[PDB]
Order: sequence, then structure tokens, then C-alpha cells
Amino acid sequence: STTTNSNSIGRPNLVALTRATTKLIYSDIVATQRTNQPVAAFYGIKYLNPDN
Amino acid sequence: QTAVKSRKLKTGITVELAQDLEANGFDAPNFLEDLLATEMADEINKDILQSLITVSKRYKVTGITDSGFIDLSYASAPEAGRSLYRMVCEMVSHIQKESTYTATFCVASARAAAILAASGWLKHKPEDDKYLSQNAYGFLANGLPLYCDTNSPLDYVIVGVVENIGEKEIVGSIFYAPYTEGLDLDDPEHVGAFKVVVDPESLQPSIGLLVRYALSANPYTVAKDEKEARIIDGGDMDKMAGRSDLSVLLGVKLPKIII
Amino acid sequence: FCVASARAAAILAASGWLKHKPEDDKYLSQNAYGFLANGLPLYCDTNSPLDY
Amino acid sequence: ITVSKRYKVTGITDSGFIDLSYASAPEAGRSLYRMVCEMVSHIQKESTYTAT
Amino acid sequence: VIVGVVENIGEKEIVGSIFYAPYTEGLDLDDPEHVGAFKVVVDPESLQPSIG
Amino acid sequence: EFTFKTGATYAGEAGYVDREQITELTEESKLTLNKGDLFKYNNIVYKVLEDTPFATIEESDLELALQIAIVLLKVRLFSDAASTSKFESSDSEIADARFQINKW
Amino acid sequence: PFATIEESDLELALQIAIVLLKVRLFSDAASTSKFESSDSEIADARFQINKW
Repeated sequence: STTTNSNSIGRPNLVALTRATTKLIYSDIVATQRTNQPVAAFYGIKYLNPDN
Repeated sequence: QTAVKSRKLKTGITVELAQDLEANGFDAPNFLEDLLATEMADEINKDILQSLITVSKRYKVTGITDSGFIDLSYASAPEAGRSLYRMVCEMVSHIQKESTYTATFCVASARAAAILAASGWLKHKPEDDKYLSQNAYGFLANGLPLYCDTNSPLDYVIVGVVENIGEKEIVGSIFYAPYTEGLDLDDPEHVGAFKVVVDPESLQPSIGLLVRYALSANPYTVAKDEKEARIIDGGDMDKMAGRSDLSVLLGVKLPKIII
Repeated sequence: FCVASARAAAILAASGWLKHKPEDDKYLSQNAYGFLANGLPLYCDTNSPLDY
Repeated sequence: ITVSKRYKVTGITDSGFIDLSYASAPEAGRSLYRMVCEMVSHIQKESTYTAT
Repeated sequence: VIVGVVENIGEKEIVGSIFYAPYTEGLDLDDPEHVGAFKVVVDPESLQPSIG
Repeated sequence: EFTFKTGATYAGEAGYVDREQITELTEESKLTLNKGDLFKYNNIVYKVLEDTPFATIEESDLELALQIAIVLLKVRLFSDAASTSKFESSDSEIADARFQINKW
Repeated sequence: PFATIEESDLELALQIAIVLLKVRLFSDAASTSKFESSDSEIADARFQINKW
């Protein structure tokens, strides 16, 4: 009565990988613009009443 | 005006491990260069998301939101659920009151977002086929996309604005602005190059990765005790902490989850 | 039309029934906090000290 | 059933599961819906997947 | 009420609770979706067929 | 630990080797911090903005009281980018990236 | 089990345990060695038809 117990298995099949990466949300939460110098300066120009 | 800062990572592997990696299914030279990119991106979000926390002005009201943040309870209907949605909307107007902008995004903790979603009015996909761009919990009745955090240890809610009118006029809380121009790069979205060394004592190679970005607050956010000044460095968080306009934080107090 | 101050127009939106884009592709013309379910567009004041 | 990790909060969902009552409006049914939203969010905080 | 996740990004990366994963590769089958073969014996004491 | 689980940043001004010298938050060490000096908790490193934090905050639990300070601007998360001089002095502990594969 | 479970009703107390991981539903496929020993009581499938 040769069952499966007599047989010996081999390579277990690699069914599926599994990585864990967070939903990296920064392309939408903040506004990006590449800077072509080591120091980046943003101009804040304001409009003022005659009382500043 | 703010000078950029640098982030660096180095992993290193042994040739023996790389040799069997190919024999085990993966592509070691290609897989390894992917790991750093995932790591660096995963760290940048921990920087940007936790930069809004240390920049956004707290929004407090006398009646309930006093002492810093609003406390919710599971009992009695979506009454608690819709209460947060009210505090979300008031933060939008307060942005428009002072920063005159439309507040086109909202960020909250994973647990904090569910109660915001529990109030209804959180259809998964937007009615209008706008940017959507996935990466969002829902889209709210106000039309503001909602983004899940899962990282910041706060149980907070943050509302801010991102706008690029065009040409050079790009305005939004936390400016990021990576610095790689002038450097030989492939696929300019890479933002930084790699580097291999192979130390001499052993011979196992190592891989390095360098990234530079500005990550400064938006203007009209002068630091307290400085007020009248016109050279304000918007990079140092210690000066911009709380002294911002284009983003309002709101924590949530909830019972602890048993483990 | 319906006009309200910023703080007041928020609790009005907080009551639900304030979908951003109007149900019909009508005039809209932007410049509106919302469009309400009754059909009245809502316009944000941000100037008057009234909360009306 | 036998694999899924129990999700218990302190105030209400202690002892492993939550009890509801027919009385007083959807104030009971919607309480369950909040727990469904929390469970979905609790998955992404620890498993980072979308819970579809 | 149970909330889980099913994701099959593509290629071989497949992630989800309870993987099932039936095993029929190699066996002579009619259409790959049958998942399991039948059999008929007809015992000798009686003559009634039986299907397994 | 999993990157997404912690939320702490190791590549940057915080570093990893630098975390050894950073004072660990205790129930006793809370009433010593000042402006400047850093402090870490569960591998997440913060710096203190206003002198003597955890004084107006009367919450008994350590973890919750730390979370109170985040909103109250008393302390601030130190997840931040390193200054350019950190990785060019020939004595530079650069953060490491690690992985491991388990088979089910 | 059923020691920390104070519920008097047998059915509910059993249902209490399943959420507290004490007991476990035993719906589970048999090991391969069970249906090979030349002495295997395979389950039966029965059908009945009644006319209205």
C-alpha cells in the first residue's frame, strides 16, 4: 500500500512574493519645484493698506 | 531663504548573498537599488508628514476644542462622527479667512480618519473625474481629498492648501523642492544618484544614496518675536513651529485600543 | 444666491448637503464655497466682522 | 474567523465584540458602520494594504 | 463582521488573507477550472455504481 | 522594525549611532529637559521647544503626555534632514538599510 | 475554556469563546494520509426530492 508517505517531496513552489510599502503620500500633500542652487528663496510679495 | 539639507543611506551586501539571490529568484543588483528608493521615499514622508505637525497652527475654540484638541466618544450615533466633520470644515474657512486659499487637501491619522469617514459623506471615488490619483481614503462632501497617515503618532487632523497657478507661482504648505540639477542623472525623477564602493579589506560591495531637498514653510509665516523682518529663514522648524497660516492641525482624543 | 462669512459658512457646510461641484453643469463660475442641496451657491466673505 | 485578529477598543468594544439595540434611531446601526471604518483604517496602519 | 484584504498587483506578487491556492497542476483535467477528478467503481457484491 | 510601523527616521540629523547618546525618556527624566536638548522615545527622537515641558501637562501616562506636548507646541518631532557637513568629515556614521526574508 | 466565560446559556457561551480564541472552528481539510489506509470512511452526499 504505497501511499504518499512513501514518496518524498521536492522544491516547494514559490506561489507569491510579499513586500510592504506604505502609501507614500507626498506628491499631493505638498507642492514641489526643483531648485538649481544650494539655497532656495521663495518671494513673499504682499499688498498692504495705508496702515501696513 | 533656506539652504537645502542632505539625506544619505547605505546598505551593503556580500557577494555570497547576492550570488544566491539570483539563484533564489530575485535580481540582486536591480532589487537592491529598489530597496533604498523605497526606504528613502518612506523616510521623506515621515519628514513631510511630521513637518506639517510642527508647522501648522493649532486651531482652538473656547467651547469644545479648548486645551488643544477635540475628544470624541463612540456612544450616541454619528453625532461624534459628524462633529469632527464640522471641525474639518471650520478649518477650511479659517484657511480661507487668513491665507485666502482653498485648502485643497486634508491629512489625518489612520484611526483619526475613520471617524471622519464614519460620518457618511465620504464617497470612495469622486463624483467628478478629477486628479484623484489614488493614495486617498475618500473625497469628502466638501470635495477635499482625504489622506491616510498610518505613521505619525498623534491621532491628528491637518488641513492645508497646494496650488500651482502656473509659470513660477507655486504656493503650498511645506515646499519640499529637491535639489539635483547639475548632477548627471537618468530619468530626472530619480532625485539623487547611487554609488558603489567595494571596500578593500573584504571585497563585498556597498551601495550609497544621497538626496537633497529644501523642505521650507510657505511665506506669510513669520516667526514669533521676529514679526517685522524680511530675511526670515523658513527652514528652521523651531522658528516656524505653530507660526503658520496655510495649515491648521487638530488632534483627536480617543479611548486606547487594547492589545 | 446665498452669502455667509467664513466661519458661518463652515457650519452651514458641516450640516451636509454641500457637495463641492454642483449637480448640474450650470453657470458655477467657481468663486463659491459650495453649491448646497437647495440649489443656492454659497460665497465666502472673509472680510466683514459679523459671521452672518 | 479563526485567523482574523480581534479588534477591541476600551470604551465600548471591550470583551471582544459590541452589543447593539433596536431602540433610538439608526443610532445603533451606524455605530457598527463606524467600527467597519475603524477596522479598515486599522488594517492600513499595520498591514499597509487597502482592505478591499 | 470581518474586514480583510485581497490584492493581486500582478506578475507573481499576490497578497491576501487566506490564500486557498488549490493544487491540480499536472493532473489530466477537463478545463483548468474543474479542480479535482471524478471516479466510478461499481462494487462487486452488488452492481450499483458509485461516484467519488 | 518595519519602516512603516515606526515612523522614526534614521537617515538624517537624527542618525542611528547618534541615538545612543540621546537621552531616553523616563518618568524621572521628564522634569529635566530644556530648550534645545533632544530626547527619544520608542526610537522616535524629539527636541524640546519650550523650557521644562510636561509641567503644565498633568497627564499621568507617559506616552499620552508626550502626545499632548506635540499638539501644545511644547515639543516637536525631530524627524529632519541632516546638514550638509554631516556626511563629509571622514568621521560619518551613515544610516544603514536592512532587510530580511522569511518563508511561509 | 468556559471558565472566564460566565454566560449561562450553552450556545451563547460557545459563541463567546470563538471571539476570545479559546475554542476554534474545526472546519479544516483532512491530511493526505487519512484517505489512503484502505480503511477510510469518506463522507457521503445525500439528496431527496419532494413534490408540491
